[PDB]
Amino acid sequence: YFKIYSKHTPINLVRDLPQGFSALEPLVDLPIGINITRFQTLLALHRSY
Amino acid sequence: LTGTGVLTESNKKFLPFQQFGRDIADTTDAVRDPQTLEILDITPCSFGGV
Ligand SMILES: *[C@@H]1O[C@H](CO)[C@@H](O)[C@H](O)[C@H]1NC(C)=O
Ligand SMILES: *[C@@H]1O[C@H](CO)[C@@H](O)[C@H](O)[C@H]1NC(C)=O
Repeated sequence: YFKIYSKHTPINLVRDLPQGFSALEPLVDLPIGINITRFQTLLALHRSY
Repeated sequence: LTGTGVLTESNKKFLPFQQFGRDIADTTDAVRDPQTLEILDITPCSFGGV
């Protein structure tokens, strides 16, 4: 069971994420059961001219 | 859920993912209607000693 949680909260600090408490509601349960051991972050770059 | 009780229309705020609800420890007091979206409230009906 792939429990995905998300909580979009606005903030005015750029770095050094502030303290406090927040909740995380389950988004959607994904059907899983395969073997996963390595997570890879995939970002997006903005090619200019 | 299964059993006996009073089904009332409370004002609890049930989140979309939430389905059931307990009170203190494994005592269900409010559920969600399977067909519709309205929120019920399972309340134990009148009891007491004579
Ligand atoms: C998943 O694959 C890795 C890769 O070698 C292995 O070490 C691990 O035991 C595997 N886990 C399961 C549950 O198959
Ligand atoms: C389920 O069926 C009942 C039958 O009248 C209907 O009132 C209700 O709106 C239906 N629920 C959904 C989610 O379609």
